[PDB]
Amino acid sequence: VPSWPQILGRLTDNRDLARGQAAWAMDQIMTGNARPAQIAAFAVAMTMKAPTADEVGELAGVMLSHAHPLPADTVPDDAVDVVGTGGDGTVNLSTMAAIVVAAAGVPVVKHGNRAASSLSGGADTLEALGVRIDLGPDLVARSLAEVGIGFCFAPRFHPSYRHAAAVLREIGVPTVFNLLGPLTNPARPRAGLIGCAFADLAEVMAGVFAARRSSVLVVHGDDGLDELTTTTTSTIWRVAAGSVDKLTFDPAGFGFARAQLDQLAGGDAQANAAAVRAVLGGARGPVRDAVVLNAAGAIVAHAGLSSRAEWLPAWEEGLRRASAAIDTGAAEQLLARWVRFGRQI
Amino acid sequence: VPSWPQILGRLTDNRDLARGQAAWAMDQIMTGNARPAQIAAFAVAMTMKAPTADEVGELAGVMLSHAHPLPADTVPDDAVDVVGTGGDGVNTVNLSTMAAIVVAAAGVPVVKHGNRAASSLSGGADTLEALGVRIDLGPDLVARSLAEVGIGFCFAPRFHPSYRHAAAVLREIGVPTVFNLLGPLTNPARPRAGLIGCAFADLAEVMAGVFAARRSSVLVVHGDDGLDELTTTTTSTIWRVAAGSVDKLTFDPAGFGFARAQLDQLAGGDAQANAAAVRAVLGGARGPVRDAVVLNAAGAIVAHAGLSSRAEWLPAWEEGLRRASAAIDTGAAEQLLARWVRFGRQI
Ligand SMILES: O=P(O)(O)OC[C@H]1O[C@H](OP(=O)(O)OP(=O)(O)O)[C@H](O)[C@@H]1O
Ligand SMILES: [Mg+2]
Ligand SMILES: [Mg+2]
Ligand SMILES: [Mg+2]
Ligand SMILES: [Mg+2]
Repeated sequence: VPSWPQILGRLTDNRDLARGQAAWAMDQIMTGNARPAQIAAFAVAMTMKAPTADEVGELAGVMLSHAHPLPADTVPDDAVDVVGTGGDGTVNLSTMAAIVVAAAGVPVVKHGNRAASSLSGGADTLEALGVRIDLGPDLVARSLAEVGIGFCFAPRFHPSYRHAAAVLREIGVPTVFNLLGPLTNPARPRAGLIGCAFADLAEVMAGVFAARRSSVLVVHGDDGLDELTTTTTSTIWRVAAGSVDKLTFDPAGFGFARAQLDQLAGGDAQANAAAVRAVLGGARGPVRDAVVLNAAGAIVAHAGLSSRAEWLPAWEEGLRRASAAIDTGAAEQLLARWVRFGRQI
Repeated sequence: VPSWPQILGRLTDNRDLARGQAAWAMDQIMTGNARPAQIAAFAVAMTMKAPTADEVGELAGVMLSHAHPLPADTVPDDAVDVVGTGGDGVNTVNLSTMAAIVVAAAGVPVVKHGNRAASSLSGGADTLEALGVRIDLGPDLVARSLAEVGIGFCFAPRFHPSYRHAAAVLREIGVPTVFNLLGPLTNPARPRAGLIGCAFADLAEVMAGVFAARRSSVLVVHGDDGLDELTTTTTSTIWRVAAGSVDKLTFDPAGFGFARAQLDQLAGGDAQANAAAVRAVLGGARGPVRDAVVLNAAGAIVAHAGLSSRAEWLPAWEEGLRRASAAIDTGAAEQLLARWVRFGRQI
């Protein structure tokens, strides 16, 4: 009933897939039953034909059903993710924002890869900071228990994605597959701060999150950043109670001086490492501001699990707690505790 | 300057390529420097972004410039081709191939380009091969076939060996792309006229565009029933290409007295079955198959007339129908096929 020619032909006719087809196509790829030419066609055609939440949801689902889980009852019910799609065109604001959030006591489980794969970045910079990025399910859990944060290395948790990843490296261009990182976190946290460079596709990511009933803020800086920016306003899709809701967000309302795009910027892994140490050590400046802002974001999303949570006080509490996790040195200390953890195994 | 991410990114942005990019891409493909994923992505991306005449011409041109030519001065200025894209999803009898033989028998030089089937049960080359005709001849001997029989057959895999890299890849995706247009645009003998079949109603105008740029006299045809031939079951759309301009027409056989046929009457089988249908028609069997053969054959004869400006549409069709029918009725077509087989076995 399903088949590659059927599905590819339907995509090249500019038609949404029937429900199930996207899933079948991803399952073919996962099971190794997909020629690298079919993977490539699907990936491009799914992109040029504007992909829908259901379709993206089916891809992420199938991927997740082949992924290694974390052991039962080790992921707190209120964990969050802090991550972006990448393809921005930075300093690793997410990485820092994630450390600050965990430091404030919100459990964080992150998903990522090394740069230029379809499943997000940040592992390089984490590796340059001394953190062990590729641990199995059991140790990611133990890290989340002992440290307050764990990192799920995509190759480790999605070994069947191998093929799709190789193919996508060669076409060397953004596709619908670049949305899968935030959506295929093996630990399935119910909250998060999710950045997206591709503005059209943010609302699609948001809808996938709505269907999971997650409490998530998908964020797009109106300067094109895959984070909440301080260059200008941002667009936020507030995902709550299964509903999506598009908003405009201006950090001026909380006293954030406008910064230039090129101050939140210019980062290879060894440099990004140094920016983290600078900033976690108290270096004031536009990078700190944007880390503080995005961390508050994740903490607001965490508050949104409560369902009695109000938007503006949630942001103040968020800004307050992230500021304090930095200024107390709890964040710097958490990073250190994270590195030590990785050495004591 | 140019790269796969540059070119693939532009296409995915739903943007027309810059001049030279399509050519660079096709040239990477032809020389073996393109990865399978790059090829598939390009072909699919180029299809979903409506491709332009310039783009398809650059693909076709790179291909031609890598193909094996026929020798100097062996192709008449007025040679015609009779060939389609294939991929109509109907396994009809081989209309183009039967048309080609009739046309050569009317005294119009035919240099046909061809291939085995990709989806149907028997392609032109398959059916020709089943008849005793040699499909695998090289350039020199294709030239000699044309001189001695009046017809030559250029087997695409033989003249376009560097297409091998794109062939396997495109087969694997199993869906038609812009690449499915190249066969009829890459006849290595570069004849200036033809009747060119297109299975895809939405890409047929682009093919006409490519032919218009070369200043060929060509009718690009699509049956409104989906045939990559002139049909007899209904009307056909014709992009007439002449003096560098394209001109869209609708064509109705009823006007030249043709009864409406049913698609299943034009249906065919494997290479042996399709070879028996050619023998039946060239033998004088009246009926719908013959009807469609005569019709297309006139079609090509009209494209041939169109090499000369001041040829008029109606009298050229009428003259075309007389000559196609006569070619069959006098035994001339049936004899040329025999001479053609004889020629193969005598080298
Ligand atoms: O496999 P398909 O996609 O169905 O295509 C069937 C055939 O039609 C095309 O050529 P040609 O113009 O010689 O067609 P003919 O069979 O009508 O002679 C193509 O080269 C195939 O041989
Ligand atoms: Mg990020
Ligand atoms: Mg970023
Ligand atoms: Mg044909
Ligand atoms: Mg046909």
